[PDB]
Amino acid sequence: LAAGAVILRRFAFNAAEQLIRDINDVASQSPFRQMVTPGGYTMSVAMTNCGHLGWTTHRQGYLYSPIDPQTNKPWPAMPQSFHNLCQRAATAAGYPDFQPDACLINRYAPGAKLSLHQDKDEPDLRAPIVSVSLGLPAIFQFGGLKRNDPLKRLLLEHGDVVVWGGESRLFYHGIQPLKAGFHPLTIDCRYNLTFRQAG
Ligand SMILES: O=C(O)CCC(=O)C(=O)O
Ligand SMILES: [Fe+2]
Repeated sequence: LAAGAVILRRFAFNAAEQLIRDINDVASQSPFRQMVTPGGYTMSVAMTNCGHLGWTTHRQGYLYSPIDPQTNKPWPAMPQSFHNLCQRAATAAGYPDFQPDACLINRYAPGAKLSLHQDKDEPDLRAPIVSVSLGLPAIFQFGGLKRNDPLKRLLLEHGDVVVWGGESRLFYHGIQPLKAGFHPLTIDCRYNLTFRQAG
């Protein structure tokens, strides 16, 4: 059970093929790279962005930047398929006003994980985050306000869209090591799109 979170399973099933074609298109301008945390450690999850702003690691910490620090060019524009799905998802969740300007694209190879963290780099915490899962299934784990808070698990499969609004927006969360397997559309990985209001 989650407060403020609206889970729309298999919502992105029909849009899925075009989203993957558009992830590949975004990836040809801003390649997938495994970002280095401020402490000097490379993340197992490969990331890239699209939209006006993009989430990235820096020496001083985490920030949103209109420039890709690797290519030194701006991030690719948010694809229309991305805009359309997020809009329909947010409207179905009770957020018709949500206008994202950043989309963090995560690629999970077999065994890739994402340790517990909070999404607190956005200016307005009242605004939700629309998450779209594609490819192989992954176990999403969420806690509470603190670190040693009781963890709950959720499987996020292909096409699943979760809108993290209300209280769930500030919860500690992460992804457990991706189980090896096969998916017809992504072959051996999982993709996750997190639409954010970063400006
Ligand atoms: O992959 C997921 O479903 C979660 C991604 C996430 O929380 C993030 O990148 O900040
Ligand atoms: Fe996150």
